[PDB]
Amino acid sequence: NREEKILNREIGFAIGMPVCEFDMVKDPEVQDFRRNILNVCKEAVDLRDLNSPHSRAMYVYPPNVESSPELPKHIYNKLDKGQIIVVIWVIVSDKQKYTLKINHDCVPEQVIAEAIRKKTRSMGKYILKVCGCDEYFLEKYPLSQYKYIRSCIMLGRMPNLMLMAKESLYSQLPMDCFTMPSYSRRTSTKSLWVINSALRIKILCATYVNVNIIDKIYVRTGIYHGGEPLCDNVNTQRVPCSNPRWNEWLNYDIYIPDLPRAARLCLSICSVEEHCPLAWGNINLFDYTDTLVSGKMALNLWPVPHGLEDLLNPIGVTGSNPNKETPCLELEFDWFSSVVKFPDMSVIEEHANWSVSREAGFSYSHAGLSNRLARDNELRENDKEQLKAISTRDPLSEITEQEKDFLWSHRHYCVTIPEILPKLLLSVKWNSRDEVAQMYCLVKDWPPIKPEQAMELLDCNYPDPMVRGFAVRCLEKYLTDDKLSQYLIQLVQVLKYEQYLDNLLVRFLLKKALTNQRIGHFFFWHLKSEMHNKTVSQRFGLLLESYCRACGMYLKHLNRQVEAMEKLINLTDILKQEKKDETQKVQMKFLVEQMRRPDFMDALQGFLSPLNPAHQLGNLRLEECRIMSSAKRPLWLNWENPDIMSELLFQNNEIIFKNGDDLRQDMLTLQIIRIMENIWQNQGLDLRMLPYGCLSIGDCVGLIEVVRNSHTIMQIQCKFNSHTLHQWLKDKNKGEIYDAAIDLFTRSCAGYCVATFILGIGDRHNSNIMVKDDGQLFHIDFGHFLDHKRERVPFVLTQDFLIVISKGAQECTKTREFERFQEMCYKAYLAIRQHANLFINLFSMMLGSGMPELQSFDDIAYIRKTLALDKTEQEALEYFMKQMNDAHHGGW
Ligand SMILES: Cc1nc(-c2cn3c(n2)-c2ccc(-c4cnn(C(C)(C)C(N)=O)c4)cc2OCC3)n(C(C)C)n1
Repeated sequence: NREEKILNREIGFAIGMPVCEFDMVKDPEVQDFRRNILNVCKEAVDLRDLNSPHSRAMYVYPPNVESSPELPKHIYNKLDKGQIIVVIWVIVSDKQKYTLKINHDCVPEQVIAEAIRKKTRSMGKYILKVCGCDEYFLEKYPLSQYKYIRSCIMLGRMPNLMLMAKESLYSQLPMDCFTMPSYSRRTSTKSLWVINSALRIKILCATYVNVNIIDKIYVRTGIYHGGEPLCDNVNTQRVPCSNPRWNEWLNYDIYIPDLPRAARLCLSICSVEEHCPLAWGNINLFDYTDTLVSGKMALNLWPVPHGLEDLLNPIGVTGSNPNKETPCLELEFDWFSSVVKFPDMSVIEEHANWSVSREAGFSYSHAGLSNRLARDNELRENDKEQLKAISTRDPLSEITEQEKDFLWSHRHYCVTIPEILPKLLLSVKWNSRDEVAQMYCLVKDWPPIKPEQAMELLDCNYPDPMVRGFAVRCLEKYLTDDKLSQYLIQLVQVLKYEQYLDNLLVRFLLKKALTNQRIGHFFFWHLKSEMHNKTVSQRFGLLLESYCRACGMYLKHLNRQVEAMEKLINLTDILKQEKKDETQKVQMKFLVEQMRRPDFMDALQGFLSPLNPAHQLGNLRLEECRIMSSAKRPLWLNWENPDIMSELLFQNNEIIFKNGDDLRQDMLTLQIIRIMENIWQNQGLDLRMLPYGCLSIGDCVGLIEVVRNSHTIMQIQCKFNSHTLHQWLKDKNKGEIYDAAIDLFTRSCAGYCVATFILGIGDRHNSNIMVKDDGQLFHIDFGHFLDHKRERVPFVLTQDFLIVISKGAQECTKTREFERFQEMCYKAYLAIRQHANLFINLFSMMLGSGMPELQSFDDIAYIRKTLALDKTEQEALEYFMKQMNDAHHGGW
């Protein structure tokens, strides 16, 4: 009706394209997704009104909590006999302060009781809010499990909480009525396993093949399961590019009933002997309804990515190019007088049971015919140790063919060491329906593994839907909202590897986004930021449509953020194309004049920070905004924090808006830094890092959190001697606090030395290392990582840094300060090595992004080198010291 049309305009504005463009899409998969996904929308809305208004408040303001209440011993020992000092504020008439000393693990209702006790000594109706931002303690966790409280304990800051009446929070949460949209109102058939025929596909002709007359041309093809070929590639005959017509049947060395569910056809047009791909494309051999492709098809192809010289691109995206003014290959598939469907699960289970029972009857001599057969008995405990050994290798370690036969033959024992599942899966003969059906039944009852281990099974090495479904069930059962937020970037990226629009992973992620608004906010922005990338914009736009339809009132707040970012994009675009040669003064006059237009001024003020939607951005402070000197001329922007107690957190929100460089690699490096820092703290290795906020919001457009009161090394030594840095630090921390500043500088140095060495970050210089007044050192600008150059040391500690560490001693390399510094590095390095699978998998999950430094598994191999995974641990230490000793010309 009329209200649906208004909502469609809002959704269209949020996602950057009109909803009517989805309505015109003819593809049945697209219209079925739009309709069928709505039961996730409904399920989520019903969880939110399950216990109103509390359930609604928990959705908008979910508890920001660590994944477990247990405190590292070094954190706990910062308390006074396990007790914490907190300040509770009450708004009365005027702000009244009440200081409490309570056990670190009282729940909020207890803290509120003690605050009222103290207040009445001055002679379930309240909640606690963090002073200065929109963060609440709505749930009965231990106080120290809230990240704000945990952070205060570690940083030695005083927690400041505000008492607030429940009803004054509930009052401001609009009830949203979710309405089902108008589109919600909507020869035989033979099993694949009965088709007794080999696979054959006809290449007819190519259109839109416009080239520089490049001469002889051919179509290369292959059948793939993930990246694994299921048979040899098959080429057409060569023809000249002026007449690209083949009409050639290609015969594949594979039996049709042996085609696995995720089988794909990968092809390309190649030039010729120097061969070179000109355009590529992949298609699912089964569609989303389990039907084998049939009839004729036109496939619009994709351009070759600069860097790839392979002739096929099977880890490239699957499906037709939306740009129809592109090389278009016409295909024809085999005809069978019948629709052919992948067999249902009951048929697969029957076949697996038949196979298992047959193999259990195999004689000794029969089992000897194949190393993939082993008799139940034979299993010795040395084979058991070898299985356990294999299960501890990292995801990029080669599994030899003999190892694969060995794993497959002992698949049933593997159930007792369930983390071996990823290696067992890469040992399956995916072109054998006998083996695959058995693997299906093993997966359906496989024991659960850790979410960090399950995430590997969603990357591009694991296309099978039963495998990915098991991975999703593991996340559903074990992944906390805290870790889902931590790994959300990767989980969004692996949506791109799903064969179909509707799948278990997207239903899981959408439901979490629609029941936790902190997850939903970044879900929205990660998807929105890629709506320019045409390999994913249909999938992501449809997903965003379904998010926007059910997220409730937050859609209106997102639209405030989208409009503000759009205005900043438009202004910076003008500056870089129409005024780029004018002086700063002139550009600044132009900028202030444009931001003072009333439509602009209103769009740029009074909205939530996309970096952290708990932070309200109030009125701009134009006198504090400025065009920075760095490359691409980013904007330094300053907003008032309108929170009634802003002075207790920060009174101004400073954000850098950068239009022109890709920020996705910085995003990923800052995420990894945070994970490393988390690993170190849990082990009681207190190395303070600074993973400041960074969010890509578009095509080379994004936001960066400003660390207030920090300076580059260069700013410092321009006010110079190699003692200037230490001298600056000592003057900032005179008295009894000098030692704490040296210690914080030493630990922060050790963390960044180790982190940047492991990741192969871009070379450090005195303009991309910064220091806070209190001694905390950190790095900025991570536009390069991994093997972008034989392993570099990006952070070489020059004399200035050693002088600080050694408290001003001339011979700083030969002090016990330096020795304890080295020990921190060694402990930090070995700690990350123990978690190498995590970091390898997090990188592998990002392979399908457009990030140029992260294109193949061999880019990730760099991490295998810096962590020395093929060495022993003591050999790994020795390797790290030599890299350090080489880079510094002595010391280590
Ligand atoms: C890819 C990338 N990343 C960054 C980046 C990332 N950060 C900062 N810049 C950043 C920059 C300045 C400041 C700052 C704070 N106070 N001051 C004042 C006191 C003005 C100073 N020293 O004169 C500067 C703080 C910062 O926070 C760290 C996060 N840049 C930039 C090159 C655009 N480019």
